[PDB]
Amino acid sequence: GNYNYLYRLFRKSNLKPFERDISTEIYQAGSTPCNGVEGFNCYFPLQSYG
Amino acid sequence: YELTQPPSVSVSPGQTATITCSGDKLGDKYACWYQQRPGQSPVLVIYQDSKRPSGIPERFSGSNSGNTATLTIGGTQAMDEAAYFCQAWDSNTGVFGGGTKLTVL
Amino acid sequence: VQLLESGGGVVQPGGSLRLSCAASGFAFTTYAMNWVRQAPGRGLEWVSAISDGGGSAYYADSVKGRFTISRDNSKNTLYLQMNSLRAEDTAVYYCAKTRGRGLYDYVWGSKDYWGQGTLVTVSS
Amino acid sequence: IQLTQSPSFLSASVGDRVTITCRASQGISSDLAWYQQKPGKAPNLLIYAASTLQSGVPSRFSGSGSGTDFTLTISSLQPEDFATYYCQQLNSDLYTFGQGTKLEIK
Amino acid sequence: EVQLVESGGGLIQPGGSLRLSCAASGIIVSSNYMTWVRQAPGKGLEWVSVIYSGGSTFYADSVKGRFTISRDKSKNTLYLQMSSLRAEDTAVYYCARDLGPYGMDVWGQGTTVTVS
Amino acid sequence: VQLVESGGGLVKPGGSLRLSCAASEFTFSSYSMNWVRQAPGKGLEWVSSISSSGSQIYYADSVKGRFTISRDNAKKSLYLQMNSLRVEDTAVYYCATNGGAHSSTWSFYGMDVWGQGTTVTVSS
Amino acid sequence: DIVMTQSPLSLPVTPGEPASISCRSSQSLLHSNGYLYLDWYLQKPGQSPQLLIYLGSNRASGVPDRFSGSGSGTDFTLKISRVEAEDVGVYYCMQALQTPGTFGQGTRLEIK
Repeated sequence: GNYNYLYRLFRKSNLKPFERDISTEIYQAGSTPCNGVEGFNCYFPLQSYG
Repeated sequence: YELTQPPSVSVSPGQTATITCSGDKLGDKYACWYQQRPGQSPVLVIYQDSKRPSGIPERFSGSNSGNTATLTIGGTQAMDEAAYFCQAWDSNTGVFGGGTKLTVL
Repeated sequence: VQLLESGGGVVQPGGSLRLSCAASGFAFTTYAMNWVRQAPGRGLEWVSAISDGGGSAYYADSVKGRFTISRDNSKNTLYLQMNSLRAEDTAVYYCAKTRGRGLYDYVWGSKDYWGQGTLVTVSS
Repeated sequence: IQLTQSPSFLSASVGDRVTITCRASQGISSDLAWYQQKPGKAPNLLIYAASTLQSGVPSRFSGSGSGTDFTLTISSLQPEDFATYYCQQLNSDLYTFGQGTKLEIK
Repeated sequence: EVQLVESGGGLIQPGGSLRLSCAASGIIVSSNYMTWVRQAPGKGLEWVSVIYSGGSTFYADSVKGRFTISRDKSKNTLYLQMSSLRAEDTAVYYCARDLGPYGMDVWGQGTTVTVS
Repeated sequence: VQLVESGGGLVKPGGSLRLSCAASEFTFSSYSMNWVRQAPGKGLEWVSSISSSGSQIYYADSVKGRFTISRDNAKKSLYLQMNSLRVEDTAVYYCATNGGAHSSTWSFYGMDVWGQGTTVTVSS
Repeated sequence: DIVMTQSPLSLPVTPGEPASISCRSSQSLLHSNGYLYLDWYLQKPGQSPQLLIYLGSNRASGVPDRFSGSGSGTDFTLKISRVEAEDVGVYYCMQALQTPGTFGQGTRLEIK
């Protein structure tokens, strides 16, 4: 797996024509508060390509 | 880079004081001097090795040549009893001298 | 996920060495890394950690200046600079990745996956 | 893409080592999810990313394979370990499943 | 804790109209990938639709032109507009939450839809 | 300008602080700031420095990787992130303006306007 | 520095019995954001550790259900529901709050 290239799958906002996301936040997947901690309903925007 | 100042020197009131500052090829650089009276934030008294800031009496005379930076205080009075820090800039690095304490009797 | 640690062996008291943590099976591009040592029968003790893209070079006192770390974000490898090695660093060295990839998941904190470890012996 | 499980009807007694195979026709190498479905019930994740244990799944369930080959391995069967087992294409557009393998506590 | 509950299916004449509902507790529907999944009697699971967290929609080849997926942010609920119903639409449908590399982590109980 | 600092308090080694140095006027924008700490028993140490625009940031050798100087000319404030507060960081810190717009002109000036220092203490 | 002490130094416990391991921090490890930054590790004999308990009370992927953590502020306890023959080895705690990362000294759960 070449895990050098990634893709922001985890994001709620749709992007505007030519927009570049580069943030490293904890994607909240629901109402469960993430509070800067990775886990259930708390994943990460980027998804490494296999 | 280090600047070497004698730990302390003293003269009687009304005399002329002389405090030295040593550095490697220090006469090629700009040196600032500051006055720290005990319990007080320091005040700039000499910069650019020859010029005297606004608000300072002319008896604060400083000069630089070779490897020594010197400050001269003619007619020293009571409140010249203070810590004196020779300052210099080298490669964007603020490096302070040892700090010579001047004592008046 | 594999954490292959390379290098290591018998080095001279005061000599030099450099260690390689070749990682695979995961991103490593947004993950922090840790270096953990264990002298023989003396317990896991910390050494180092790095951020996602280097720059953040975090060291213990005993490795102040004497050790430095780096990563090859293109080739997905972790490195470890050594100088003037003393006898207290004779140990097996683990490179370990942080859990995770967000902030407040401290780059010097939880260590999810560990390697197999290589022995670094300082003697003559 | 076409996913094929092999074979459909499978039987073993308690304690046997089982290897349920979902074979990827093209080769995707990380996109598998193992779906166990009690007869007439709601499926559940077993192994996601084809090798990692999804949280709360008991440690008797394992997955292996990468690329074109993929397998489900159960180290020690239980009398309740009978179900219909699905494989799914992750990171896809149609989320293609397999036909389904019905393990039987026989 | 994370529960999906479904309603709206039932016996409906061929070609008729219908709608499903899927209330969600815990998960916000308006920011997660929700999918519709079908299971015909005597058959396995099969995909129907997905509506993206941004609001983009998707349906299967056997679904395009017939069904529509719809949502509500006020009630945190998922809907499926059911229309032009043929005999092959007789199945049980569940609502699941899509996380890409992570599998369908939560599921619904399912509702039986019959065509006659 | 007229300078006032804040933020110094009792913390234990390794803790976090965030000092400040607020300005009275908006002439703050024209001054390159310096952080200078004064030991309880010795004189002064240069800690860091920042340009008028804030794009020319330098640190002392003993403090890089720990502190993070930043400013806000529209907020007329100067900050100093204070992480891994460590055994010899107990001191009184002075915020002093240089006047020179960029690091290339710092040698032509001196630190003229000092605010009242803020006492920082680290101890167990 | 955060110097952490484990309690006790050894816990030889027969398999099938329950076991608790306690390690108390010198300082407070609570609420960097609202959690307890103490992590629990098991170094099984001859091989490398992996996480058992993170954030004081929670566990990582794939951990046996018998493990659980408890305690707040300075006192923290690991709770093994049923010791077995694969549980042998040293247990470590770590403070995950300040940069100097210190581990425990190592208490083995063994079979006596």
